[PDB]
Amino acid sequence: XMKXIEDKLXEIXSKXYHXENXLARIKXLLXER
Amino acid sequence: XMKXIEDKLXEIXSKXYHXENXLARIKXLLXER
Amino acid sequence: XMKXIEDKLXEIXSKXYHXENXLARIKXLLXER
Amino acid sequence: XMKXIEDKLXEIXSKXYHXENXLARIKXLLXER
Repeated sequence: XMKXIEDKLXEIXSKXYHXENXLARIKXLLXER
Repeated sequence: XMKXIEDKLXEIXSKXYHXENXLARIKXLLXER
Repeated sequence: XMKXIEDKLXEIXSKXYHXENXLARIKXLLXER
Repeated sequence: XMKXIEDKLXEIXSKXYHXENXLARIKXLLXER
């Protein structure tokens, strides 16, 4: 239930790291700080 | 309701695959492991 | 409250379109189907 | 609890800015409006 939802919201806030590592991919393609 | 929210959180954790396939796009542009 | 959360989960499932339009950016950089 | 979830959904709708700034990276690689 409640603590299912909050601990999926755990996973998403891992996928929004995997967002950071998107950018750090893009900043590879750019060599940008 | 509760089980609406948990099964949107189903969809998001599909969109955060569609994140994986972003990266696997970027790693196309880079030919990187 | 409940119907705050479900209608943020509205917004996210708009941001995960704005994911589609990431890819359709990347597929610009690639000219890929 | 409820107001934990709504204020993670705060963070996500920050990560879906950090989506905008993905695109504004991609539009760097493209020089596109």
